[PDB]
Amino acid sequence: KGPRIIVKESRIIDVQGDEGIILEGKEEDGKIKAKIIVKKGYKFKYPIHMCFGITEENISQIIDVEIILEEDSSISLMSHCSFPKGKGIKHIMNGIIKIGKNAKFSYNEFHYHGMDGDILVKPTVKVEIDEGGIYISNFTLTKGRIGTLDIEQEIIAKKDAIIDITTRTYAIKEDVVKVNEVVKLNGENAKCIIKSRGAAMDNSKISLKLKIEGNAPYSKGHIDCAEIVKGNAEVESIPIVVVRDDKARITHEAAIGSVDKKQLETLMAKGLDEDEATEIIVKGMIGDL
Amino acid sequence: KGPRIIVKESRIIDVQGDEGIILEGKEEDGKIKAKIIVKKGYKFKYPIHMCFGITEENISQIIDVEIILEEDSSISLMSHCSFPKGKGIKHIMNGIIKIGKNAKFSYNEFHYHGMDGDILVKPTVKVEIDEGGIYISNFTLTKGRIGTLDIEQEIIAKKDAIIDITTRTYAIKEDVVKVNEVVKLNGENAKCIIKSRGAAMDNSKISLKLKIEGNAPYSKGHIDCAEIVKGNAEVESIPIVVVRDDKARITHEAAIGSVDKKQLETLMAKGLDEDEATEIIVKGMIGDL
Amino acid sequence: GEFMVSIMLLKVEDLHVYRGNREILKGVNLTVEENEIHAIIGPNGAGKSTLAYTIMGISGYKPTKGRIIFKGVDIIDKNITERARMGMTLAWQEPARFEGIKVKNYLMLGMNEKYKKDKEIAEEKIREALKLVNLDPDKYLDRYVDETLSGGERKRIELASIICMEPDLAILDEPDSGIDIVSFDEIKRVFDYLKDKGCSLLVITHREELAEHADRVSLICAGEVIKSGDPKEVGEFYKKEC
Amino acid sequence: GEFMVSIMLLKVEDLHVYRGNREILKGVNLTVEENEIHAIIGPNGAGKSTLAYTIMGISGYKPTKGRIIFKGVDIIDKNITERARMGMTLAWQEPARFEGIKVKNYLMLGMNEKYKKDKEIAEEKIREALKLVNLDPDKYLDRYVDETLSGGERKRIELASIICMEPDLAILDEPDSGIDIVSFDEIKRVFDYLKDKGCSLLVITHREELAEHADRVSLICAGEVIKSGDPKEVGEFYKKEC
Repeated sequence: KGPRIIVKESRIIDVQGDEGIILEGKEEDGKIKAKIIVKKGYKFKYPIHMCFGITEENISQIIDVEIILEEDSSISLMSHCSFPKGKGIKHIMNGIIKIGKNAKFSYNEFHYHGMDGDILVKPTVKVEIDEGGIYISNFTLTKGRIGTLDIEQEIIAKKDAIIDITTRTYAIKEDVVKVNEVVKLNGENAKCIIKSRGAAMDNSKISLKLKIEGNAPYSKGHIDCAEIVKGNAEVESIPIVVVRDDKARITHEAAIGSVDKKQLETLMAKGLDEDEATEIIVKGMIGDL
Repeated sequence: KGPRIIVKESRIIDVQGDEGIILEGKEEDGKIKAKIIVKKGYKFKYPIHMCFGITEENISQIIDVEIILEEDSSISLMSHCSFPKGKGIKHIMNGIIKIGKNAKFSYNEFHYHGMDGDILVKPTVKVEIDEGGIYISNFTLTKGRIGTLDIEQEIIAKKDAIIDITTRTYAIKEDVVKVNEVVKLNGENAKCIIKSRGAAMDNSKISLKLKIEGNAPYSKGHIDCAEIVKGNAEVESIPIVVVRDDKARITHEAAIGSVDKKQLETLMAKGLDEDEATEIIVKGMIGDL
Repeated sequence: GEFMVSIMLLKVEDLHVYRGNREILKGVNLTVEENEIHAIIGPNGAGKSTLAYTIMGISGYKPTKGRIIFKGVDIIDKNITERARMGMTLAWQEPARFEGIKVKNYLMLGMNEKYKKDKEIAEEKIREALKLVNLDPDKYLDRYVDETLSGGERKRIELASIICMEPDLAILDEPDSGIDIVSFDEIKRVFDYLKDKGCSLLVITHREELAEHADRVSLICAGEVIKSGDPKEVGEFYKKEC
Repeated sequence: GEFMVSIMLLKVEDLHVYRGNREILKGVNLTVEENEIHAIIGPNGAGKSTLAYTIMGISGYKPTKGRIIFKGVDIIDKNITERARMGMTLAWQEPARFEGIKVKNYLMLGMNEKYKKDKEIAEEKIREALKLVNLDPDKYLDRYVDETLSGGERKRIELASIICMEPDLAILDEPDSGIDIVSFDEIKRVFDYLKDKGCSLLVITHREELAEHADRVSLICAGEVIKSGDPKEVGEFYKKEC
């Protein structure tokens, strides 16, 4: 009923792949070894699923996956994580993504957690993009307590590639959010956008290190970071820009701290109080509205 | 004829200070020990001078200066560096600046160099600002070969302080520009702006690390960085923002790489060719135009 | 004094507002009456925006001398929320962009209790407000009021918000700027609709052609109300004496 | 065809300009004659800006079908600089800010050869241009054309640049927007001054009121010129048929 990879606890429940989309999977050394292969020319309009459920205490869900997209192929992967018990959970994903000439990969991961913060979500994604390839990535963790989020991504792009990486987070209690993304525009005319949106409350700790290297002529990039601070939350925003070509151009923009005064005052001129207005802004920021 | 500190080679030539502005100076262990004291209430409208000339080969002009401004005082320091020979030169300034309650200090350093790049300009400035204090700093190196610029600044600000730090550079040949500035807004309503403007040509290497910590309620900050890349120049822009209060807000904007397309095309619509238009933008960027 | 105050919605008495070391408003005497489109004209730097922000209670626009009376109450200790809950609202010249707030939800914020009261009526008012500002309701209802919109789309959505709100006093800072206005008949269609509902509009503008469509016009020059009365009368004076 | 081309400054023949997958201009037939103020009206998304950028040769505005003839020459292989050196210029709607370029030096860029050469005559032309756009020359000559200026100051300086340049063709994208215009008499004063000098203006606008002061008006709707000719007639058609 759809090319999906189901993982309940640290075991593979199902491994089904359709025509033109090879889905392999096995369990070795306590880790799950998956391999997704999108065949040359296959452009799938329906999204592939990857469900991860954890209800047992002290589970180490380690998954090593390799996603290969051949020339002119297309696929969208929708990862769903449901960790409601959250006592000793550890979801670790180590991925190697290889996007072929004029191929298109889109990844969307959504998390639904309970109110226990003993969860460690640790994705490491290495992405290699060939001439004309496209990579779209989205990580959303706005439901329940995050626990400790540790994202690491490194993308190497060739001629005419397009990269769009986004992160939406809602950190509460003693949540820790760590984001480290590097995009290297190593081919002519390769374009990138790294976007970060989020709200940090109570005693949360946010670190956002987002980087773009404009190493080739006509490579363009933009880093956009916005993070609301409420309570005793602490935020660190480190957006690095490296330029090694006189025909490359990268820009960045960030706003960190309290909500924009004009936004707040515009909503208060509608009759909303400061707390209702802030709540509207924060909900819109985290993708609730 | 003016409170000035003249240093030709590694020796003090003159040390003269007026009423309410104590200028002390001596030579110890190969370094110059200066001490400037602005008396409580003295608001000088005329700028203090500090000339540094180097014409000899292998000169190590090391100056340790302490600038103290007492409550409600005001002063502007105009440091001038003339290094035309530039073989084996080393200008090192280590400064401790203490700005009292409602005091105002302004520093402007201009450099005029020759075409050989064996110069090391290394300013380290520790600044402590009391309630209501003001610090304005400007380093300009756009004449001749920079050589190696290594700026380090750390500013600690209390209630209602205002900080404005700027850097204008023009790097050519194998020039190295290193800028590391940290501003900690540790008092309520402390405000800061860190601005960097410059053009890098030939085989120059630029590293700009600019940081603002919004640690107190109502502290506001902005980092503005703009750097033109021409030839085989390489630029790294690392603008860090830390926020540790829910009533603090810091923003940052940066543009690195080739000249803005709209700016270039606007000048070309005036009849200027791409090279004349780029030259105009670069000259305006470095403060020549 | 106390003459004709019973038919006055807003009364600004000898208002002095300082922005830093400069005094922007140097004794503003202005009144807004019930059912009136009262326009304010003046050059750049006259204090038009400062006055609009001081009435609304925007932070950093605190009077040093004078008083602002709205609905008989001196609103000196009232915040933006409290002034808005009395029927006063402000439409900024560049309406703020918001991350993740849809048009359909944005237009419900501050909406009049006559329409908010019932779901079917609130959904109908949102369609007539968007249709009044020449926007296709089905093309915009699920769009975000973020940077993605054009300046004209976002400012038309802001005029639609004023319609849904139907305030007793609507302060409009430069309502015809940034909307890609076809003609003054487009803005007059909205102005008359609000006027027929019982709203008073305090239209802030620098464009004399726009103020001619108002009932009364007050010329503010260097923080003071120089001439006030007929639109063509004070309007022509403004073009000549500037 | 070749009829009346000898009195034509600009001739756009069946122009098709694509911006991505969308065709913005779908066969534009437009002409600008000598000593004429020809206005272009149209709604948002009609292709007004695209057309102005395609004539000037802005990168990313390349025609797929059609030709642009200026001064009898097909400028298909000419760049922005080469088109500007033939006497064609563009004033953007939001004039670009520049780090460290003073107003006095900015207004010398592209200055007409009849002023540019003599220094005391070129410096007098700057004063006349800044005084025409209601800016005090001594208050602005040493100011930078950077972010520090207001949008109104920067756009008035851009209007003064068009005056110093005195082009054969001046393409003006929304000249009355963002300048804090007191009345159309302010912009007409500038338009008539350029017209008397021998300039042709290709005024791009969405405001029908601004187009009525032009000699000829062309209505662009969805990348095509629907009606053209009399300003009041085509203008009334635009307000009605939209």
